[PDB]
Amino acid sequence: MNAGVTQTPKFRVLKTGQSMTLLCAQDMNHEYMYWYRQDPGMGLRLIHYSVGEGTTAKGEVPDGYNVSRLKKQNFLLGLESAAPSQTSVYFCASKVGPGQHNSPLHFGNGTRLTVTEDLNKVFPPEVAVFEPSEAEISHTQKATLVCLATGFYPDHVELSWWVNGKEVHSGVCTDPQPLKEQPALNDSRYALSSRLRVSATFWQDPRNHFRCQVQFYGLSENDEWTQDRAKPVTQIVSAEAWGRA
Amino acid sequence: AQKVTQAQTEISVVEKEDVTLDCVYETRDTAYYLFWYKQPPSGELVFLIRQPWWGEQNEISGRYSWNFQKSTSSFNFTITASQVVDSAVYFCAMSVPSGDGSYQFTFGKGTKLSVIPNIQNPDPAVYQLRDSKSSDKSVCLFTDFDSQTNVSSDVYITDKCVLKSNSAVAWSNKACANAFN
Amino acid sequence: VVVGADGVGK
Amino acid sequence: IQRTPKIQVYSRHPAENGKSNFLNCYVSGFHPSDIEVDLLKNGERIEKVEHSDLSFSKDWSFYLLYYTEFTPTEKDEYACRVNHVTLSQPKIVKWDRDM
Amino acid sequence: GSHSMRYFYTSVSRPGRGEPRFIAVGYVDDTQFVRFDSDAASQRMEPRAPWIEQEGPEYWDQETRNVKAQSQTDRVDLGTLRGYYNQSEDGSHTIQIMYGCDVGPDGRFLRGYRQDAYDGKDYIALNEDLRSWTAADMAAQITKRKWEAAHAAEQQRAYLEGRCVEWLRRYLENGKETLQRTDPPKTHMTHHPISDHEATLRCWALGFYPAEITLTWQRDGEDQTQDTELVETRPAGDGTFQKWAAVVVPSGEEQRYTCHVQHEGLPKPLTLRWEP
Repeated sequence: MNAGVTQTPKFRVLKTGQSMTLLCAQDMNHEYMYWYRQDPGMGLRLIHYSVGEGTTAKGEVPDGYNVSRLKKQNFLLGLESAAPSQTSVYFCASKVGPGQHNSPLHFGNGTRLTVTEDLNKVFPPEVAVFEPSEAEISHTQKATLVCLATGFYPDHVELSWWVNGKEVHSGVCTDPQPLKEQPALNDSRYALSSRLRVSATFWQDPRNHFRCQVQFYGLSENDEWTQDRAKPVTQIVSAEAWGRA
Repeated sequence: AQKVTQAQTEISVVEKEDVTLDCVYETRDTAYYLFWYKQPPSGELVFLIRQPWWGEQNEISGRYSWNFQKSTSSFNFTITASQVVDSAVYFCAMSVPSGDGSYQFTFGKGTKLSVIPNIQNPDPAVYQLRDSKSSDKSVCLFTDFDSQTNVSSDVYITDKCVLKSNSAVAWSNKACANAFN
Repeated sequence: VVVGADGVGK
Repeated sequence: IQRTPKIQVYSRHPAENGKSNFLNCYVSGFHPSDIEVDLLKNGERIEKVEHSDLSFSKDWSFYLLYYTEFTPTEKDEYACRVNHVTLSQPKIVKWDRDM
Repeated sequence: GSHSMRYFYTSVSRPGRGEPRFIAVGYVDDTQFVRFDSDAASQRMEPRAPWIEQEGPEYWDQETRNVKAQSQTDRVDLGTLRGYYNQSEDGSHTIQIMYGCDVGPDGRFLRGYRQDAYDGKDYIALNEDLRSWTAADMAAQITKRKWEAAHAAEQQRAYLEGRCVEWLRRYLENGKETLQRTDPPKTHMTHHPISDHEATLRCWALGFYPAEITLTWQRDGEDQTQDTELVETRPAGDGTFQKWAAVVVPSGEEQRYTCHVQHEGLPKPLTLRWEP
């Protein structure tokens, strides 16, 4: 089988006027490769593209990006100097070429880049597990645990419930995107809620451990850091509750 | 003139129902291909189907059906027996030969589909949950509510989240009841 | 006028 | 398989001496398309030679027409010199109006 | 009466010398009207007949981009087929693509064609039903399967029954003053003694359009093909065509031989007889 269109990183946060290269690689032996961005209300604007080894060429939104295609396999998207305008979701893509014109675009996973004026607005989440209502349990004979991540920026988190040591999925519900704690602010921080519903008899058993777990993607080690609160690095923040009669 | 237009931004239907997502393309090129892509909340972009210009009016592929009408320059997408799974953003697109002979894409802006479940026994209720770390902090859980119902100062109130049961959460820092209204 | 290009080659 | 070129040499108009006209060399029935074709004046290459766009016949054999303005002189002996991978050496064929 | 439109694509590989050479040529009946050469500075489809010149620049854009698109396919195709035939990439090879349609006196569709050839031998052909494909050898049997699965035939047919005729009809009207007009054969006869007992008669036909013509010999009124000879019809370079027929006769028996010329633009057939 084939990976398709593989791109890294999944997540990145830069200070204004820093630089990064988004890497894309495709194992399908495609001739055409593309870098798109996707922003609310603007769908998919193409940045640069390439019809073969050694042949970059501008798209509808090139300014502030440059690219390389040294090899057929890979297509590099460079931000030489990063602007808050460039906070976006970046999507690599490929297409087989003239052997098959009818070929569609194969997209990648996509990078979620946040460019900010200052890395002191970066904050890890605070995570708390709230226990089921006694009301719920003698009404529906089931028990909803809520988890709440608050006060994190950027909006780069992955939430997972863990019961007695194993990630679960049955009974889990998590907001599609993190909401803004202050929607009028471009630098606003974020919350995510999630829910894990279980038969009350499972929650009332104090042999069962529940853990809400939030993977936060923040500063790399290479970022400098001159404040008294901890470097907001990529890290996990958890919250835990035991079962209760 | 290269344009694809999805005049629908937001559209919702109840599960176990037909829904059609409209798409209007505009080109003077005569050898064009039309595509649809699904973007789940997951974010990835998945190929669903391709229409060639020469191709026939209806194509079928499981629960999926499309209607190509050159006269109407339309390529409207239909799902039968809609499942909550369907819920996603749906992009229409068109490829035409660019100057070097390579086929290149124009995408529509996309259309947000919400497939909301059918609650047979709506048992609306509101609950107070205690933080486990005795931080005296708390959240309100509105659940088992009607798929119709869909409401939202200093009181953060999430989206609906479909588990089958509905579920919105609300919290603040100083009223579970008045909330949600 | 010419055919559209072959949607799939040989 | 390689097909060798057929060559005809003739004028656009019945040839009269001292009269504006066009010399033509038709090479056809040859494969592949990489052919080399000069018009000659008393055995010397003419420099102002054009040619039709490459095409082929039912049997896939390619055909080309080489022409150049000329005024026949009762004197000057014209030919066509074709060179193609099927030929051990250039083929000269002399123009023959009285045909 | 019956007319045609035909396109002729020719793609030659030049290994190391750079991208393959592509050439496209369009004909209505025996009259070319468009062309394209990858090596030409132009980089656009170019007019070759007066009556196409009046097509706006949106015609020339679409024709340029479509034909460039095929040129790129032809490039990949050359490498695929070199693959299929397990040939070394030293050698130069050739894909030719012919297609187009015929219309009737009535203007309606009669026939379509799409045929390709590797190294100047039938590779794959679209059948007359425009729904099925004939493969010349095992390499084309792969291409066939692919094209059967992709419904490629439906793409050809949609063109051949569709835009091919739509546009043949515009061409034939737009430029009716050259394409639907006939130029009759202007004919004479030539005599070269070959031996002291045998001589040659040559029947000429000049500046005729279109290129279909039937030259024939009789002897005291009766058809004769023994000791007769036809030349390939050849272009004059001015849109007309030339052809001759020779017969070898015994010396002093020339008057018994007559030449018969039949062509579209002749109410009756013409008849010639050597005149010293």
